Amino acid sequence: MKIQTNAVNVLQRTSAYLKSGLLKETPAWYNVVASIPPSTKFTREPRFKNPSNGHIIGKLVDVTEQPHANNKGLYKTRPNSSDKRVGVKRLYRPPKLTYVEDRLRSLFYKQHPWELSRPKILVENEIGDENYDWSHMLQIGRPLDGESVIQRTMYLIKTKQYGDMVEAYDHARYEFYALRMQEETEQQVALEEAEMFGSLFGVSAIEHGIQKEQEVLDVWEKKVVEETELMAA
Amino acid sequence: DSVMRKRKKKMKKHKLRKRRKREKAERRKLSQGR
Amino acid sequence: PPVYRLPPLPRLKVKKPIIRQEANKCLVLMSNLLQCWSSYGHMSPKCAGLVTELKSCTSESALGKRKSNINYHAARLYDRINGKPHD
Amino acid sequence: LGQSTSLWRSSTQSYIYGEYKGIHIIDLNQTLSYLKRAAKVVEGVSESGGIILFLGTRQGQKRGLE
Amino acid sequence: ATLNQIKRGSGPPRRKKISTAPQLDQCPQRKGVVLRVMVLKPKKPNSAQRKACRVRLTNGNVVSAYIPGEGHDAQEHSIVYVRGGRCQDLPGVKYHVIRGAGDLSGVVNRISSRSKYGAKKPSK
Amino acid sequence: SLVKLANTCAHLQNCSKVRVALTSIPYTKLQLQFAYNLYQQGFLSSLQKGSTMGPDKDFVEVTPDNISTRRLWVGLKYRDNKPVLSSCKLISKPNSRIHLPMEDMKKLCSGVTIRNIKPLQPGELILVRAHNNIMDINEAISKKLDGEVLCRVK
RNA sequence: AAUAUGAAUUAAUGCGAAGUUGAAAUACAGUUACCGUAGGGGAACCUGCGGUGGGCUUAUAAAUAUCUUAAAUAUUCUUACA
RNA sequence: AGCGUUAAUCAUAAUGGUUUAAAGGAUCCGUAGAAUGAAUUAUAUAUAAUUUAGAGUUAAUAAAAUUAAUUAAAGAAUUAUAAUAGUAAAGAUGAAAUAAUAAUAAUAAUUAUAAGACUAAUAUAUGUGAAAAUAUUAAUUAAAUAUUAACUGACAUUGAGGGAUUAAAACUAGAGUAGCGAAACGGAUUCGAUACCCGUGUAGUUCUAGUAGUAAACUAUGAAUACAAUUAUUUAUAAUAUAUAUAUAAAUAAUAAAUGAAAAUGAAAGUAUUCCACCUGAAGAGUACGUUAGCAAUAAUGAAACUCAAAACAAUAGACG
Ligand SMILES: [Mg+2]
Ligand SMILES: [Mg+2]
Ligand SMILES: [Mg+2]
Ligand SMILES: [Mg+2]
Ligand SMILES: [Mg+2]
Ligand SMILES: [Mg+2]
Ligand SMILES: [Mg+2]
Ligand SMILES: [Mg+2]
Ligand SMILES: [Mg+2]
Ligand SMILES: [Mg+2]
Ligand SMILES: [Mg+2]
Ligand SMILES: [Mg+2]
Ligand SMILES: [Mg+2]
Ligand SMILES: [Mg+2]
Ligand SMILES: [Mg+2]
Ligand SMILES: [Mg+2]
Ligand SMILES: [Mg+2]
Ligand SMILES: [Mg+2]
Ligand SMILES: [Mg+2]
Ligand SMILES: [Mg+2]
Ligand SMILES: [Mg+2]
Ligand SMILES: [Mg+2]
Ligand SMILES: [Mg+2]
Ligand SMILES: [Mg+2]
Ligand SMILES: [Mg+2]
Ligand SMILES: [Mg+2]
Ligand SMILES: [Mg+2]
Ligand SMILES: [Mg+2]
Ligand SMILES: [Mg+2]
Ligand SMILES: [Mg+2]
Ligand SMILES: [Mg+2]
Ligand SMILES: [Mg+2]
Repeated sequence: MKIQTNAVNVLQRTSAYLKSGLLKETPAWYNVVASIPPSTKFTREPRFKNPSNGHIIGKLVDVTEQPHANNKGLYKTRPNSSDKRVGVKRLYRPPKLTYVEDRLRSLFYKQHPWELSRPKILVENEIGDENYDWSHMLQIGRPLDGESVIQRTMYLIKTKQYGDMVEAYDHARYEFYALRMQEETEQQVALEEAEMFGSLFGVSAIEHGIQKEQEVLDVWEKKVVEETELMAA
Repeated sequence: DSVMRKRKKKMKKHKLRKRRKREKAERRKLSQGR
Repeated sequence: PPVYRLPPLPRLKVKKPIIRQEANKCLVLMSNLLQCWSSYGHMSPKCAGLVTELKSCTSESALGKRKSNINYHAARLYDRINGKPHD
Repeated sequence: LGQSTSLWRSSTQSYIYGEYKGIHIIDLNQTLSYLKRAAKVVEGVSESGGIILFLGTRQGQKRGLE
Repeated sequence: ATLNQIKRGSGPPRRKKISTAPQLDQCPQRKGVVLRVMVLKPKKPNSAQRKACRVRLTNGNVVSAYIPGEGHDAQEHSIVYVRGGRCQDLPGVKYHVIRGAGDLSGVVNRISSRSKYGAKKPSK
Repeated sequence: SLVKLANTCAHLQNCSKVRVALTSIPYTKLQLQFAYNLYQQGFLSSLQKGSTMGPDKDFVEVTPDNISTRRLWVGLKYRDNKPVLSSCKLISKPNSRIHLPMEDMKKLCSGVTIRNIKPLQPGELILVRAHNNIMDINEAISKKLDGEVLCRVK
């Protein structure tokens, strides 16, 4: 798609018309558009930092900047093949955003498959409003999950209570586990209490599941009989 | 050259070949001893 | 595995969408009867009810009972589902 | 959340912040500034008594558009 | 079309007109003697009976010359002057006998365009 | 070299066509001079030395250790949906190199076709090499330098 | 020795005239057409051998799809609430 | 006081082109080039001394088993001959016949010998080769990729003339000859049938040594270098903490821009630079004459007269099949 001249040069085209006398009366938008000009400078702008990491895009490590011996003990005395190629496309193609937390997230859900079954609302509430002190895991607006663990790990890393990342992660995991156990106990005891004081639940979860299975089975059975009849004949 | 245009050339070439075939004995006579 | 991307086509459509219906009941009964008559001689009373059932089925007409919108979806969704590069 | 890495019009390169989850992510400070500029022009034509026309062919958009 | 190629003989083809009347030998007219005088059938699609003639010029080469005007006066030996026109419908005749001069007489009772034929001014 | 200069001109044109902001060029003296001249006339927004990978923030001295990887980064320029540096046709091509006296250059400036050069235009810039120093043709005339008519930007 | 003109007889080719014999080519042109080459035939042509597409990219399904508070809660909300 | 006309001269488009309209050499190699060609500094476009980015050399480490030439093997079938038992048709075609078919005992079947020539799958000619080409196996000799390390220090690009290789057919020798198959003969088909179909089937197709140097030798697109916006596929390289998601290249497929008569081209048919080849209306003509080369067929070179205002391409809408 070619860069369209005629979408942004509107006021100029109308100004010409007004000058001529093709237009008797000025549009409502004319003064407003004059006041607030369009961009009209549709450039490819280069980028020098990856925002997520903070790696430098533009720079090249020199031969003089690498004085000491390489892996396999060879001193770099020349530019290599890649150091001669003009790496301009890297300045322009947008950076792949990388986070240390992503790896931790991946690890957590590998270690805890059934944490995936806990449903996750992705529809954000005000991201600016929140204010979580990761001294502890249990934040108010946020629920208990692997995310909270990871945030705790990051906090530990920052504060240097656990200098190592792995140890901090383990600690966060252990904090999480206790909380989870407590949550589990809460629900069961609440259920027990309800049972004791004459509460009545019409459909339990397992009963519901059985009912759901039953309809499917009924559907299958009629179909299966028809298929058997088909096969016979 | 389209195929149609080529066909005129082909025809010409065929005619030439025919002429050569006709004038073989005559050509032989002309060639030897002069 | 080996993916196969098509070129830009004029119109994605199947030329004959099958709407694989179930086979006819009357025909089935007739086949069953035929199978029974292969055994048990010509017309023994093992297939006494089967013949009656067939007759009941094929009383009003020779067959008892008398399309898939598939190329209404292909046509709809071709432009989306393309990996056609931008304009 | 921009379209996708494979559905990229490179004309829009300046606006995009980076890529993540196989999706281009739109620079949001830029978005903000453009929105403000747009908002100001919308205000101006309304003040002048111009005819503003909101066009939205997608499914759920109707009620909010109205 | 490279600069070197241009230097060693290459460029636009200079369109040096070409001689419409080669047998005339780079001169306005030539005298000739008629050999025979014909009536030619024109090309498709236009039909008439064109009063052409064959003429041996003074330079030597023989030429099929057209004879314009109504009725003409040309035998098998007449002195005739040839000029470099072309009868367009008759193929293979690229000349005109100029009509006022020689044994070819001026075309009779000609009122319009008299100098184009032999016709003198009638003089009231 | 003149072939190099032509290549950089072509590259500049290409970059103008697609609207890139910041563009690399080979790091030679002639090329650098040319770039500086463009900058001063006002065709480039920026001019800075750097690596093959990008423009340099700090100063890095150029040596045999670097030279092969060294590069000249150049900012292009746009206004009202139109690029400033539209064209970069050179005049003295490698095969037919042309060297004008001061009179010929003056004539060119004042709207006279010379040696099959279209005489220089309203918003144009003809660069002229004179003793391994690139100048504007007007500047060369003022100084009175018989020189090679290098190239033409518009 | 080279050049020019002439030569009985003879060949090619052009233009006109639309006669005869076929119907080779253009559509799957009724045996795909053309390139090179070889042999054959009144004439277009026919046949062998390899090549080419300037002919077939003209390309277009063996079918089945899933469970959480269906509402006193969602659906209403017009700068309110907080 | 000339006006016409004829004969002439100058102007009137190269501020051109060659996939499909005239026009890329079959391909590479390489000589001349009064063709073009990196970096820095200093001398008064050159010299000089320094550079390593082009172009090379040799290692090391990965890969790959391809292309030549040569030698040695494998295989399904085919035809022919013979035997076995067995019975009247067999083979062919649109349907039929003719024939080294068959009551001399065939065809089909089962065996057993021989002979040539071909190479099913894998296969995409993917890839590899300068192009012609090139897929049964093995061996030999030759050449080949990438990245590193070191070295050379512009040694390069292109390439008139020249040189070498160059499908199929053809030719000259000497072998070979199953199948196929120009020609020829015969049978059909048809008004006719010097054809299309069928049958005998010679040159030829095969090898060895040569000649010759052309093809729709086509991507109908000469080679080289610098550059320009995306996506998807594979392939290889490196890192990653061997299987992940990343950075590179390379190819292939869709495009942006740009170019374009359009069809469409898409890292070139774009933006530029260099070098070579070639074109300048159609017919006549790649013809004649001449010359060179060839055993020859022929190949290259390559005119003019005569005659027209035509001739050609992309696309459009019909009609037609
Ligand atoms: Mg476009
Ligand atoms: Mg052509
Ligand atoms: Mg008069
Ligand atoms: Mg003599
Ligand atoms: Mg004679
Ligand atoms: Mg007839
Ligand atoms: Mg016919
Ligand atoms: Mg047919
Ligand atoms: Mg026909
Ligand atoms: Mg045909
Ligand atoms: Mg035919
Ligand atoms: Mg024949
Ligand atoms: Mg053939
Ligand atoms: Mg072959
Ligand atoms: Mg071929
Ligand atoms: Mg065709
Ligand atoms: Mg086609
Ligand atoms: Mg001129
Ligand atoms: Mg070629
Ligand atoms: Mg070369
Ligand atoms: Mg090549
Ligand atoms: Mg095979
Ligand atoms: Mg032989
Ligand atoms: Mg035959
Ligand atoms: Mg042979
Ligand atoms: Mg040879
Ligand atoms: Mg030939
Ligand atoms: Mg050719
Ligand atoms: Mg394509
Ligand atoms: Mg162009
Ligand atoms: Mg073109
Ligand atoms: Mg010849």
